[PDB]
Amino acid sequence: SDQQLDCALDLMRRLPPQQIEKNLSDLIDLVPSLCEDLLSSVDQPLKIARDKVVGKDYLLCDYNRDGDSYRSPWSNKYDPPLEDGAMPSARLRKLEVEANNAFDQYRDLYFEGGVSSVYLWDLDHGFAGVILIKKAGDGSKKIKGCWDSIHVVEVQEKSSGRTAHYKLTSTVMLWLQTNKSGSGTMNLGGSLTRQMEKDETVSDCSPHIANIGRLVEDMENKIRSTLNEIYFGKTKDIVNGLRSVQTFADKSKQEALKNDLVEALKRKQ
Amino acid sequence: VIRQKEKDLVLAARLGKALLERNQDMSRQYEQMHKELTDKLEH
Amino acid sequence: VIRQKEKDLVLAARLGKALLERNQDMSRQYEQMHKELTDKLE
Amino acid sequence: RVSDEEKVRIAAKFITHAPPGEFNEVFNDVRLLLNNDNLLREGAAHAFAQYNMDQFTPVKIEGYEDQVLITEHGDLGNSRFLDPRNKISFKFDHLRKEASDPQPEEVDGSLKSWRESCDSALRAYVKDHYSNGFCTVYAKNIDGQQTIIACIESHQFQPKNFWNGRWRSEWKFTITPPTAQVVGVLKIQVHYYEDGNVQLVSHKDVQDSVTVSNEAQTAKEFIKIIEHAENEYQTAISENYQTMSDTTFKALRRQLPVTRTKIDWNKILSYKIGKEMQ
Repeated sequence: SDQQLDCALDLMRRLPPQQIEKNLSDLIDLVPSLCEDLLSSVDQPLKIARDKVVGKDYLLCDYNRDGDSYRSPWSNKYDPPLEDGAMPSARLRKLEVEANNAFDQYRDLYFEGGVSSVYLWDLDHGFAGVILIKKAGDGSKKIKGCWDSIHVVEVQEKSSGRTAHYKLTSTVMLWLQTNKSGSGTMNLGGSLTRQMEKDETVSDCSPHIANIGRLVEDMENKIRSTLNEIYFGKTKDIVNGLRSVQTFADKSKQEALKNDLVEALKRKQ
Repeated sequence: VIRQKEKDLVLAARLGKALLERNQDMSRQYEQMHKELTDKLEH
Repeated sequence: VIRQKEKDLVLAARLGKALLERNQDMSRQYEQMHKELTDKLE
Repeated sequence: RVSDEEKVRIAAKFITHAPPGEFNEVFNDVRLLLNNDNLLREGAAHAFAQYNMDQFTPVKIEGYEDQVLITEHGDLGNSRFLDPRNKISFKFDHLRKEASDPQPEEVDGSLKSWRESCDSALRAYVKDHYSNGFCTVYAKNIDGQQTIIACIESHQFQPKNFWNGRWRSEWKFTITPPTAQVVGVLKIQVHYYEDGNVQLVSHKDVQDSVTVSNEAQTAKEFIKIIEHAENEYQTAISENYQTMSDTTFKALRRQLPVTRTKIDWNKILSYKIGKEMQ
């Protein structure tokens, strides 16, 4: 049933990014023996939890999925009440609380709201973390958007000397809508994923978390940019290439002179 | 064969892991050589 | 039973071989960096 | 465990949301998955009928070289859509994507004059603004009302360039002679997946009216309303794409912060910016 899995992933690849959760559950309802085989490479939105003791929010994924509970980084507690989970290193717990702090600053600077979370775990010669960012559109506004970001980062620290090897994998799951009069309703799905790795020197002024912050910042700038120009301009190009606004036989004139100049440019070769 | 490929495929994996550790020890000494070169750079 | 072991262990030994490719790229880039470290020393 | 009757709703859900130009691939990924061609045979056959009747599927007519469109508004049961052009009935295999039985449809006669009249004017319009467009006009005496259901469809299926797109357009030319409230819809679905995945789904609920003055006048006038709304809609869509870096995305994620600078991570981590002080 391995070909069945390949076609299943391609089906999710071509599936409409509006009902990712429901249709993923449906596809799992086909072959439930292949269920938690798909929940590793099928990108879907996030789940907002609620830290009761702190009064914050924290997102849900597999990295915080300790057993079947979730480690709330604002409290380092598990919900459902599992007092047998895998607590992170106390060292990494302090590094994680400052990580959550720095990314709250990051999130507030670019997203001006939204929910974020940064979990962490070990490595033999380093550590690794995940960065969840979920920005839903302004509910008051008509723009029904939902920015979703997941950043798999793996700090492969070298021997000593404080130089590292920062491996990072990201993912953006966009969502957009406008109920504008000129467009009626213009829905706009979309999703990206990239990888980047750099070896920035670690120091007392340049900790690991700062290097990760620069990488996440650059990565999201590239993804948002890349999206907006390449992919969205590509869609605009497709709509313009399908139907043209200019009347034909006028386009035959401009394309006529265009082919004339094609002959002119390829005439003096 | 179930058993014979168990022996040889896990053996190829064991030898592959041994070669992994060979390149690992190489890389260990490589970063040791790296830090030595940086020590000279420091001087 | 059989093909499970065949697929998983052939590609698993080749996953360790993927780590061999990884480690080979590690050694390659390390020696290139050694050349560059010597360049800075020069 | 899930029953078999729910698989029909599942396959229907996967076919009714298949992007244009990618139906066969959804079929392969559902044939090699549902494992019972009988269940998806009946259920998915109805789903195929839906997916091919709604999206104005391009069907080839081998006799007159026209490539007419199958619109939901015309049928006689066993894929017996009534081709308005050439007055021929036809069967069609939704999967083979090949029509059958070009029997010369003995149409009862509803609005055949309007059919080829507004069809002709729309053929001129399609040959003006649509590159690979296709026109089809359904004439019907629906529930005691004469109407023209002019449909427009254009598409580009380029799998080597990892994209698709199917401009679909319907115009219920409601032949309510004193006030033709020409209300239709222009739904668009565009997919692009080169090294990623992007889907554009839109539609404009066009609403316009005009008195059915004459036939040729309302034919080209129907084209006037059509050219108006379509030039308007395509242009407006392009400018929505123009004003997206600073408005829609800024609703989601700004390009740069409000301070118009990068982040001094060394500053935030080194000390608290003074957020404790207010």
